[PDB]
Amino acid sequence: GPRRTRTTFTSSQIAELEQHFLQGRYLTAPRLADLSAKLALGTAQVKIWFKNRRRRHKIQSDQHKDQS
DNA sequence: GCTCTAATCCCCG
DNA sequence: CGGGGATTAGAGC
Repeated sequence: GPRRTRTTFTSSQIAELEQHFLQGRYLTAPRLADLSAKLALGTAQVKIWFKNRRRRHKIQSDQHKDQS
């Protein structure tokens, strides 16, 4: 990683990220360009957030597995 | 340095 | 090409 954490989030980036996510729950170039302009963050951080969001979701649900 | 955890390097499909 | 499993490495305490 030659220079990780070239960015640091806040509640305002999570507020954008989540509200433009709702309109396209998977990334593409257009989803990623549009969020990059609005958050005022690189297109690489948008990917890295969508990825981190799925991991946080499915981690917390696996810790709450059930059975029948 | 431990801790927080978003970011990093290889794989899945 | 992004999801993403498992681990690395910078921001904060």
